[PDB]
Amino acid sequence: TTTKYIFVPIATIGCGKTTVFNTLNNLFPQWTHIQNDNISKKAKLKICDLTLLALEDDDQSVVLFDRNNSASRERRQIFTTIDQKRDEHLDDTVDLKYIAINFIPEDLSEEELWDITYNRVIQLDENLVESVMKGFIQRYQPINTSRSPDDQFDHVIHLKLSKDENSLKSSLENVRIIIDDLVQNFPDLIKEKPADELINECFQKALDYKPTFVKNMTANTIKKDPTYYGIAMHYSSILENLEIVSHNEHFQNIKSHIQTEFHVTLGHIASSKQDKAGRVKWKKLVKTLGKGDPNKPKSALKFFADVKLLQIVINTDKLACIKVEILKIYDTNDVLQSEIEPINKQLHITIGCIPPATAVESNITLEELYDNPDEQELKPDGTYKCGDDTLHVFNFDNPDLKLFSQQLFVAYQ
Ligand SMILES: Nc1nc2c(ncn2[C@@H]2O[C@H](COP(=O)(O)OP(=O)(O)O)[C@@H](O)[C@H]2O)c(=O)[nH]1
Ligand SMILES: [Mg+2]
Repeated sequence: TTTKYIFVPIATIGCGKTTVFNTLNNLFPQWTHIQNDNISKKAKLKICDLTLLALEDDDQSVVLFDRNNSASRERRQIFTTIDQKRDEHLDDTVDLKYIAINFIPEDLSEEELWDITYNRVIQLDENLVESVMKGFIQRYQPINTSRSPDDQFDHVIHLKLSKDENSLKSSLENVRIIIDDLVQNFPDLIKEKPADELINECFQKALDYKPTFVKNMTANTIKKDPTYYGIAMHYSSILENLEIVSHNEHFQNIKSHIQTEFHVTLGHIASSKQDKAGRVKWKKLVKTLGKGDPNKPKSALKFFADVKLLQIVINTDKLACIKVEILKIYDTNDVLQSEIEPINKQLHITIGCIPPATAVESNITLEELYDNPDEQELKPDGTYKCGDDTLHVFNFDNPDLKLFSQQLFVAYQ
C-alpha cells in the first residue's frame, strides 16, 4: 500500500538546504517543499502541521522539510510531534519514512564549516548574520544513528560540503547523490533517473532564485517610538505657586513626595491605544514633533509653549496636580504651530504622589472631577466626592499665572 516520505535536513545555515530542495522540486513538482523560514513565528499551523497537511491527499508522497534541525532535540521534536498528530491526517496503514539528509560531513572542521557557509551567505546586512549563524553552529549536534532520536530515521543520505570555486558545485553533486540514492533504494519515488542536462538546468534555476534567510537574520529594526511628549515647566515657578496649599492639612501628606521636575504631558504612547482619536493625535505629535535623539531619556525639542495655571486639585492621600491650559505653542522663530493637539483632555502638572498612587492617576483625578461634558467650567474651591476619592480644589487668586516660553521635550523611557 501507500508510502509517504519526509526528507529531513541536519544542517546549519547556508549549507545549501533550500538550493538542493529547490532543485529537486524543479525536477519533481509533485513533491512539496515547506520552508520554515517562510512560516511566521506566530503561525497557528507550524511546519509539522503543514507537513501532515501536505501528505493527506494520495498524490502527495513527499515533503521536503526545509529546516536546519541543528540540535538533536529538534529531530526528536519532529518524531514526537508527527507521531501525535499523524492519525488525524493519515490512514493507520501508511508509512511515513523519514529520510535524514546530512549536510555536514562528520569530519568537517568547525572552522571550515564556518568559512564555507558564512562566505556563501555573503556575496545590506553585515554582522547580524554572524551571531545568528554562530547560534546554529553553537547548538549543532551531528547525526548519531546509534541512539535516539536519530536512530528513528529510516535512511540517511550523506552530502558533501566544500569550497567549490574550481569544481562542480557541492549542491549539484548533492542533488546527484540524492537522486542516485532514491533510484537505488526507493524506485517508487524515482522510476528512472532524469537526464543530466535537465538536472543541471533545474539546478541552475535553483542556484539563481532569490535566497531566503531565517527571520532573525532578516530581522528588521524597531524604529522606536518615544514614550511621551511634554512641556518642561520652570521648576521655581511651579514651586512658588504651591503656597496656596502649603498650609492646607490635606497637602501635608504630599509635601515629602513633591517631584524634582515638573512637566505638562502633551501625549503618552499608551493613549495611542484607547481611541482612534488617541492613535491619530499620537501620530500627529510624532510627525510634527519629531523623534528626538533616542539614546537619552529626555531630549529638548525646538518648540515652546505659554501655559496658564488654573487650579490645584488634591486627591486625598493619593496625589496633587495643577490643572492648566496651553495658551499657545510656537517654534524657535515664534510662528504658531496650530497642528499640535494634546491628547489628554484635562491638561495637568502632577505635583507629587503618595507612592501607592502614580502620576498617571492625575488624569483620572481631573476626569472624574470634570466628568460632565456640558459642565467643564472651573469648579469653585471646596471638597468634591468623586467615585471613592475625596478631592479638594484650590483656585488661584491671580487670573494671570502665565508661564512663557516653556520648552517642549521628548521622552524615551
Ligand atoms: N559556492 C556554492 N554556493 C552555493 C551552493 N549551493 C547554494 N549556494 C549558495 O549559498 C547560499 C545559501 O544557500 P541556501 O540553499 O539558501 O542555504 P540554506 O540556508 O541551507 O537554505 C545561496 O546564495 C546559494 O546560491 C554550492 O553548491 N556552492
Ligand atoms: Mg534556506
